[PDB]
Amino acid sequence: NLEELMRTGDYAQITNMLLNNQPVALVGALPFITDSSVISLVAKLDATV
Amino acid sequence: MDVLYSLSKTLKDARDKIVEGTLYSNVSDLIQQFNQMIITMNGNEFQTGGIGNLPIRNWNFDFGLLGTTLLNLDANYVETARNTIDYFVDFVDNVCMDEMVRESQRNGIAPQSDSLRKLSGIKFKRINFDNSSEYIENWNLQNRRQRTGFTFHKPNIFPYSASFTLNRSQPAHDNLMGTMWLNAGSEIQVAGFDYSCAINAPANIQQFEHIVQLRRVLTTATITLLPDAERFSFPRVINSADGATTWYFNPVILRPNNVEVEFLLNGQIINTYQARFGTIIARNFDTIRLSFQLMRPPNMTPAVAALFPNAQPFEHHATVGLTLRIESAVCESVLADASKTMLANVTSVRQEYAIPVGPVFPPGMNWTDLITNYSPSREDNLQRVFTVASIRSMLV
Amino acid sequence: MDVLYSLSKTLKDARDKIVEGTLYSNVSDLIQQFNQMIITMNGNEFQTGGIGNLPIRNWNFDFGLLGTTLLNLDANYVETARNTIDYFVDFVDNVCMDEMVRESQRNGIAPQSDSLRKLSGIKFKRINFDNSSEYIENWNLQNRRQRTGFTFHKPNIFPYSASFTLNRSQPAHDNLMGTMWLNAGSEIQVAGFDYSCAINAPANIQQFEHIVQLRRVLTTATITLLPDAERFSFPRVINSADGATTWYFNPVILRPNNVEVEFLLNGQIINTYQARFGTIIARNFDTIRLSFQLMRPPNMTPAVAALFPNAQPFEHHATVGLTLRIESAVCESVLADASKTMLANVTSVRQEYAIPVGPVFPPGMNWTDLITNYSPSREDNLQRVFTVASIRSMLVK
Amino acid sequence: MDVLYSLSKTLKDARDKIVEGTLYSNVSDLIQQFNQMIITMNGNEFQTGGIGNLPIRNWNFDFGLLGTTLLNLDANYVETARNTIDYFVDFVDNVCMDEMVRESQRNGIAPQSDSLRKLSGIKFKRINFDNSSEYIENWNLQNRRQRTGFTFHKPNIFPYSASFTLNRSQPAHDNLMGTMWLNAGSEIQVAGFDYSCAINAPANIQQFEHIVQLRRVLTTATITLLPDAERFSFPRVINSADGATTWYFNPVILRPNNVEVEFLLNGQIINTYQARFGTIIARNFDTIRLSFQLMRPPNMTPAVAALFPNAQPFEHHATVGLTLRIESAVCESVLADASKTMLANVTSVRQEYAIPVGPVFPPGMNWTDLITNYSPSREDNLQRVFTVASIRSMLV
Amino acid sequence: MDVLYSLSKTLKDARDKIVEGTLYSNVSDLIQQFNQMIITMNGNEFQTGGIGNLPIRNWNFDFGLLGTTLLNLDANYVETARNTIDYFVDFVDNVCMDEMVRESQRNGIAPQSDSLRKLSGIKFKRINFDNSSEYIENWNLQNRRQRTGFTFHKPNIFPYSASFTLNRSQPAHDNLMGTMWLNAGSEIQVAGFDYSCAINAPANIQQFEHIVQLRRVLTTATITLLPDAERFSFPRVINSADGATTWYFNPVILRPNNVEVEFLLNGQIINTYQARFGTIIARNFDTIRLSFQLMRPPNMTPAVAALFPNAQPFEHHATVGLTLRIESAVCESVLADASKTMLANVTSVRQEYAIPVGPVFPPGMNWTDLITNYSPSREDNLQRVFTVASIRSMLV
Amino acid sequence: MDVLYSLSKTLKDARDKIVEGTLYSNVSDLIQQFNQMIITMNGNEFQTGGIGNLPIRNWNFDFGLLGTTLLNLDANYVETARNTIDYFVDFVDNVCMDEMVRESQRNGIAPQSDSLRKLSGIKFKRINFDNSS
Ligand SMILES: [Cl-]
Ligand SMILES: [Zn+2]
Ligand SMILES: [Zn+2]
Ligand SMILES: [Zn+2]
Ligand SMILES: [Zn+2]
Ligand SMILES: [Zn+2]
Ligand SMILES: [Zn+2]
Repeated sequence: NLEELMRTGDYAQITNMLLNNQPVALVGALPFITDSSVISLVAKLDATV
Repeated sequence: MDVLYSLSKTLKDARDKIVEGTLYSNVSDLIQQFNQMIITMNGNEFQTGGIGNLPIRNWNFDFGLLGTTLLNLDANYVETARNTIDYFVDFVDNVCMDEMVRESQRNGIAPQSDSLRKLSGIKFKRINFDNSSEYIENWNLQNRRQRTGFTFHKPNIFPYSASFTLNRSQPAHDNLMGTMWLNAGSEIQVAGFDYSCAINAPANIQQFEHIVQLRRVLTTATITLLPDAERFSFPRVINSADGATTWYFNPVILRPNNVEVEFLLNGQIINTYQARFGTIIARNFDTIRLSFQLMRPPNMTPAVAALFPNAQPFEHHATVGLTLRIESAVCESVLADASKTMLANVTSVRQEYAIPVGPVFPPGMNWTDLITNYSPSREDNLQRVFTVASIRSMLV
Repeated sequence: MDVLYSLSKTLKDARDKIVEGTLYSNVSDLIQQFNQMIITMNGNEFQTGGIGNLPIRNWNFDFGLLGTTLLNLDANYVETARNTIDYFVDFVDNVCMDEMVRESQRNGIAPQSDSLRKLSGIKFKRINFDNSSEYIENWNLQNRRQRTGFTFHKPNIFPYSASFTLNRSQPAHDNLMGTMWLNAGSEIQVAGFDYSCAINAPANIQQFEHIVQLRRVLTTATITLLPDAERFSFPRVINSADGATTWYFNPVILRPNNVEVEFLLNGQIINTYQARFGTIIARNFDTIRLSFQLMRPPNMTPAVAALFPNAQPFEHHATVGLTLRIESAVCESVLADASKTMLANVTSVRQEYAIPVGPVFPPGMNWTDLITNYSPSREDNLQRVFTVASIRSMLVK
Repeated sequence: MDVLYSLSKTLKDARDKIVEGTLYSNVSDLIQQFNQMIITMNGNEFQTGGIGNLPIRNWNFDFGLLGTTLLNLDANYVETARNTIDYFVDFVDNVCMDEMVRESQRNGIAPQSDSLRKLSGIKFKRINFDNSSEYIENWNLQNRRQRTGFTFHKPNIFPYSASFTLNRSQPAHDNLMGTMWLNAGSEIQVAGFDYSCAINAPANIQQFEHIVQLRRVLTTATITLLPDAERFSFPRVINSADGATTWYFNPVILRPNNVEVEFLLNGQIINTYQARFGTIIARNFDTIRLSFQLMRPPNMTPAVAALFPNAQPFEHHATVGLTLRIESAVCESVLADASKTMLANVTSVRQEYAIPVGPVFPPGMNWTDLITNYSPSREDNLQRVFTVASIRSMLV
Repeated sequence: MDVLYSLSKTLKDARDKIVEGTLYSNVSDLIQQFNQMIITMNGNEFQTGGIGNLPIRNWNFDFGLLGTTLLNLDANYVETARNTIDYFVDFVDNVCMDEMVRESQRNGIAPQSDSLRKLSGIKFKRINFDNSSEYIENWNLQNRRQRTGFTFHKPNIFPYSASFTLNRSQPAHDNLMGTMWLNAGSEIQVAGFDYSCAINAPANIQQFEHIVQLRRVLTTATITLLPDAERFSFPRVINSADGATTWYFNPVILRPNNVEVEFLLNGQIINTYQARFGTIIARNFDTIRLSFQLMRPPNMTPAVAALFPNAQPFEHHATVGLTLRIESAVCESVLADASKTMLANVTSVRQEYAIPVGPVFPPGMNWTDLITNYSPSREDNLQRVFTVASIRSMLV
Repeated sequence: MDVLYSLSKTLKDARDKIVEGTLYSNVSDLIQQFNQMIITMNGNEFQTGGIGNLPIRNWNFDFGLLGTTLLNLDANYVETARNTIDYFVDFVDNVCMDEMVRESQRNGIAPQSDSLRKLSGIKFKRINFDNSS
C-alpha cells in the first residue's frame, strides 16, 4: 500500500524488493504516462520508473 | 539448523511477547528480528514432504512487516501479527517434520531435507540470532569440535537385557551357581545365586561379578546403590540357556558381602565404592563392575540352618542382590531419558506418516537396537533429529 | 490471568535484574515495564480473601516511579525498588492464594476472586507483557482454542486401584485363575495367575487380558515395559471379592508368553508392540490393552515338574507379570506429575486456610477422586488453579 | 558469588547470542554488558588453585573492547569475541573449581578462594547483571535474609539405613514380632512382621509404628503411598542385632490395617491420611509417622488356615508393608536430588584433584554422612559450593 | 462458520424484508449489509466439491449492488433483488451441503470444505454480522471459551437399549429375580421383578437398583417420574441372555417401595427425590440412580394371597416399575431432540448423495451408535455439521 | 554491632566526661561525636520487640544538639545532656536486651533484632567511632 509506505516512511521492504527484483504490486491512486511509442516498449522504459 | 532454530525461537518469542496491551518497548528488538526474518524469507519458495505419507506442501512468503505503536500494542496489531506467526509456525513445523523423518549413512549431521538445505544458504544467515537452548548449544559446540554436554535424568543408557549366566550347572539344574541380571534403561539389577550356599566354597565365600559396558561415557553421574535386587528375590521358573528345558529358582536373600562398585574409564578404575549404599557419584566412566560375595553365615539359628544342609537336595538357594540406579548423568552424546520427549517426538512423527525403514536407524526407532549398535553415524543422525525435534517442540 | 501472570513476571524480572552495579541498559525495558505497572496499579484498591481462614487483606497502591537518569544501578535505587517489589509480591501472593481456593461449576476457567476479576478490566491490560511460561502459554492457546500441550514426567494418570479378577474360582480358593493389578500414578503392574499352570488348558496356554482406560488422551509418551510384576510375586493372603473369607496366593513366576501391548484411541489401534520390552513410544492413545499368555513349559527339570502336578492340590501357582511405566508424556489437559508442584501447592493452600469443600473438587483435593471423575468443569477449574499456582510459584517459591 | 554468576551469565549469553549474521540490535545490550565486564576486569591479576592437585594458575586481563558499529555480525567479529570469551570462560571455570574445593566452619557461606574474595569487592559490582537462575536467586534471597526455596524432584532427604527392631524376640528367633525398614533418598519402605500372626494379640491385632525424622523441613511435598513393601516381601536370612547369629524371615503378605500416615511439624500434626493410598500432599512437615496394623483374617480358607497354626512352629510369618515415595518437595535448604547435578559436580571436582578431607564435609563428599549430620555450618558450605557448581555448569 | 451464517442470515432477511411497497427505511441497514456482502463476494471463484454423488459446482460473483434511493420498494426492485438472492441462496445451500457431508478426526470443528475454508479468510470477515441464532451463538461462545449450552425438549441422550439383568435365575426360568429396562431417547422405563414375591427375602423386601450413566452432563432438567413401567407390565416371552431358550414373564404390578431417584455428578449426589412423583428438577447431573423395593404386602385379601404362594410354582410374578421422562434439559454439547431437525437434516443430506462412511460418524448417521461412543472428535464434527445444518435450514 | 557499640561508648563517655565545671576542651571531640549521634538518630523510629515477656517499646528521636561556646560546663548544660543521655541509654539498653534474647541456626553472627538490623544500615555508619574494647 503506497499510502501506508508514505505514512510510515519505512522503505526497507520496498527497497529490498526493488533491489532483488522481487515481483510486487504497488497499490494506490497513481498518475501514469500514456506511451504510444513501440520503441519505448522495446527500450523497456516502463521498468525504469 | 541454526537458521531453523532461529526461525522457531523468533516465532516462539512473537507468540509469547506480542500480546495485547504490551509496551512496544517490550517487543522492539523482537519486532526488528521478526521483520528481518520476514524480509529474508519473502520471495523464497520452499517445499516439504514427499516421504512416506508426509504430504507435499509448497510454501510462499509474501508478508508485510509488522508495524509500530507509540506506547502499547492493541488487538488489531496482535491479530495481524498472529496471521503471519501462524503461517510461519506451520512452515517451521512442516520443515522440522520433513527433517526428522530422514537419515543418511554419509554425512548424517548435515541437513537431509530440501527446505533445511536451502535454509543453510548464506542469504538466510541474517535470520540467525540467540542460540540458548541446550540442544542448539551442543549443536554449535559439536560443529566447532568443542566438548558437548547433555544432562539426562535417568538416562536410557542400558539396552534391555534380562539374562543369566551359570558358572556351575548340570542337566538337572538342582545345584546351580551363577548370576542373573536385568539391564533396563538407567537401572541395573543383578543377583548372584548359589544353591549350596557356599558350603564347599573356599572360606565359605562365593564371589559374583557383573560387568556392564556402557555404549557412551557418562560423566557427573549420580547413582543409587541398594543391597537387594527385588526383581530376583521370588521363586521363578527360568528357561534353559538353549531353551530346551526349564529350571527352578527359589531365592532366599542374604546380605551381599564385600560389595564393590568400580566405575572404570577405558579400562582404568576412576571411582571405587566399598560397602557403600545410597547416593554415590561416578565422575567419569564407561564401564560398571559390580563385585559382591555370598558369605555363608558362620552362626545360624535352627530355622536358618534348616535351609542350608551340608549336601543336596538344595531347596532354598542363597541369593545376594544388588540394585544400581543412574538418577542423573551427563553424556557427550544424545540419549533418551525419562525427562525429555525427543525420542518420543521423532518416533511419533515417523509412525504417524509411516516412514519406511531407512539405512541408519532400526525399524520403528526401537531404542534397544539403536543404543546396542550406537555407531557414530547413528549418533550424528540421532543428534540431528533430536535437535530438530526440540526446535519443533518450541512451537508444537 | 494474563495480567496476574504479567505482574508476577515483572516482579520476578525486577528481583533478578535490578541489582546493584548493573548497567541501566540491562534493565531499561524492564524499568519501563515496571513503571507501566506502577502507573496502572496506582490509585486502585484491592481486597483479597474472605473464604476459610484466609484473612481479609486490603491493598492500596501509591508508589513513585523508578528513576531513569542513572547509568549504573546503585544501592539506594535497588533498595527503593526492593521495597516496592516486596509490597507488589505480597499483593500478588495474596491474590494468587485467593484465586486458588475458589471454584465454580459454571465458568471455572473464568476468574473467581474479586481481585482477579478487577485485574480482568481493560485498564489493567496495559500491564500485560511477555507470556513465555509453559502454563501461561497453554492458557493463552486454550483461550483461543488452539491445540494445547502439557509435558509431564511420570504423569499421574491412573487413579489408585489395587484389585483382582477371578475368571476361575470356587469357595475353597485352591484352584484359581485370574489377574491382579495395581494401577497407581504412572505405573501399571499386572499379573495373571493360574493355580493349575494350564495343565488342562487348550494347548497349555492361558490367556490374560488387562484393559486400562485413561481419563485423558496421552500423546508422545515414552513407556517402559518390563516382563515381570514384582508387586504380585510373593506369598499373599487376599480378601475375597465379598470380604467373606481370605484366600492364599503362592506365586511362582514364569516369563509371560506372547506379550502384546496395544495403545488405542477411540477403540482404534494406534500402536502395537509384540514381545518388545524396554522403551517404547505410544504416540497417541487413551486406552491400554495388555494381553499376555501363561504357557506351560513343555520340558521341566525334576524340581520344576515337582512344582506343577497333574491335579490338585496346587501348592505353587504359576504367575506371569507385566510392568508398565509412563516415564514422560504430553497431555492436552493439566495433570499431576512427579516433577511439578502445582497440585501440591493448591492442596497446601487449601489445607492451610481450611477451605471448605466446594461443589467442584473432591473433599480435600484428593487426586484419585479428581482423576477418576475428571469432568470438563473439573478440568477448567483445575487448569485455572494450576496456572495461578505456577504464577505464585514464580514469586512465593 | 553474584559477580561470579554475572561473569558466567555474560559469557554464556555471549556464546549464545554473538553468532554470525545476527542483527546488532539482538546483541547491543549484551555487547554493552560484555564491554563493561572487560573494562571492570582489565588490569586485575587473579590466582587460582594451590589446593590438592588443582594447579596454580595466574590470570591477567588486558583485553580490547568489542566493536559496536556493525549491522549484522560476521566471522571476524565472532572470532574476536570468541578469543576473549574462551579466556574468560577458562578463568570462571578455574575460579569455580577453586571455590568448590574449599570449606570453612564459622563463615562457610562467605567466599573461601582468594579469587572470589577479590571479586567480592565493590569495584567489581559493575559486572553484576541479571540473576535469574534458581540457585543464584536463592543465594540473593539468603543474603537479604528472605525466605528461600528449592524445588527437588525426589529429594535425597533420607540417609541410607536398612535396619530392623524386634519388639518380641528369643535367642532362637522363631517367634519374632517387629518391623524392618529401608530409608533411602526419597523412599521409605517399612514392613511390620508377626511370626504368630497376632493369634495371642488382644483383639487379634498387632500395631506397628515407624517414625522417620527429616533433618530439614519439607513443604509442598507430593508423596505416593502404597500398601506393600516389596523390599521385605521375600524370604531372607538377616543378621542378628549384635551380629552374633542370623535369623530366618519368611514373609506372607497381608494388606495393612488401619493405615495412618501423619506428617508432623515440631510435634504438631500438620497432615493426616487414614486408609488413603496413591498421591497425597504434605504441605509442611519435618517428621513422618506411619502407623499400621496386622489384623488376623477372622475367616480363612483351608490353605490360609494351614498357614497360621495356633502355636509354634510358625513357618509362615505374617507381614504388612507400607511404601512412601516423595516425588517432589520444596525445602528452604539445599539437598541432592535425582534431577540436579550439583552434588555430582562438587564430588567430581573434589575427586579429580584429590582434595584432602576438610573440617566441614565428610570424606569423599559422601551424601549419607552429610545428610545424617546436616549442621548449619555444613548447610552454609553446601549452599556455597552448590551455587558455585551451578555457575560452573552454565559454562562447562 | 460465522461468515456462512452471516451469508445465510443476510439472504433470509433479504427474502423476508425486500417486499413490494415496503418503506426503504425498513430495509436500509439490510440493504447496506447485502451490498457489503456483494462487494466482498464479487470477483471470487468458489467450488463445491464432488464428494459422494454431490455434483461439483462452480460459483462466480459479478453482481451489481441494490438500489438505495427509493422511498418505497417497487416490483422492479424486488425482481432485481430476487435475481441475486436466488443465486446467493443456491451457493450458500451448496456450501452447507458440502460441509455437512465431510468429517475429520484431527480437527473436526474446523471447516472441511474448501469453500468454507476460503470463506474463513480475513477478506470475507466483512460479511460477518448479527449472530443471534442459538447454534451460531453457542459456536461463538465456545470459540471464546465461554460457558454456553443448548436447550433440548425431550433430549435424545439415552442410547436405545432394551435389556434385562437376572440376579437370580435357573435353567428352567421359573424363579427369577432381576430387572428389565428400556432406555430410549429421553425416556427410561425400568421394572424389577421377583417371581417369589420376596417370600424368603430379609424383611420381605427385594431391592432393585438401576444406574444410567449419561454420556454428557445435563443441567436444569425437567423430569417426569411415574411409579409404573407400562412397557414391562404385560405377559412376555423373552429370549435368554445367550438366546438358547425363551422364558415366560407374567407380571403383577405392585407399588414400588422406597423409591429413591438420585441425580449424581462426579459420583456425588446432586439431587435426591424420595417417594416423589410428577415433575422434578435435576439441576446438574451425569448419572441417574433409581433405587426401588418390592415389598411383600403384609396383609392380602384372599384373591391377592392366591397369587403369591409360599413356594413354587410361581405363576404370578411381582413387578415394581418406574418411568423417568426428560421433558427438557440443557447440555454443553449438541444432541438430537424431538423439537429440532439438525440430525434429520444431516442424515437426509448424507443419504441423498450416497456419502460413504467416514472415519468419525457411524454408517448412516445412526444416532444410537453415535451417542453410545460420543467421543470428543465425534462431538466436534457433530457440532460443526449441526451448525451448518441450522444455517442451511434458515434458507432451505 | 559496631554502631550499637559506638552508641554505648558515646553515651558512657558523655556520662563520664560531661560533668559540671569541666573545661570544654576536655569534651570538644566528645561533644562533636554526641552531636553527630544526635543528627544521625534524629527522625528515626525504632522498635524493640516483644519476644517473651520483653515489652514492646517504641523509640522516637527528636533532640537538640549539645551546645558549644562554654569555657567550663555549667549545671544547665549537664542537665540537658543528662536528659538526652538518659533517653539514649534507655534505648541502647533495650536494644541490647532485644538482641541478647534472639538466635538463628544459620547466620547467627548477623543481627537478629529489628533495631540492630536497622542500625546496620549505611546511614548509621556515621555514628561509628573508637572500638577499643
Ligand atoms: Cl523419577
Ligand atoms: Zn541351564
Ligand atoms: Zn524422575
Ligand atoms: Zn474369591
Ligand atoms: Zn536378634
Ligand atoms: Zn413435545
Ligand atoms: Zn436366562
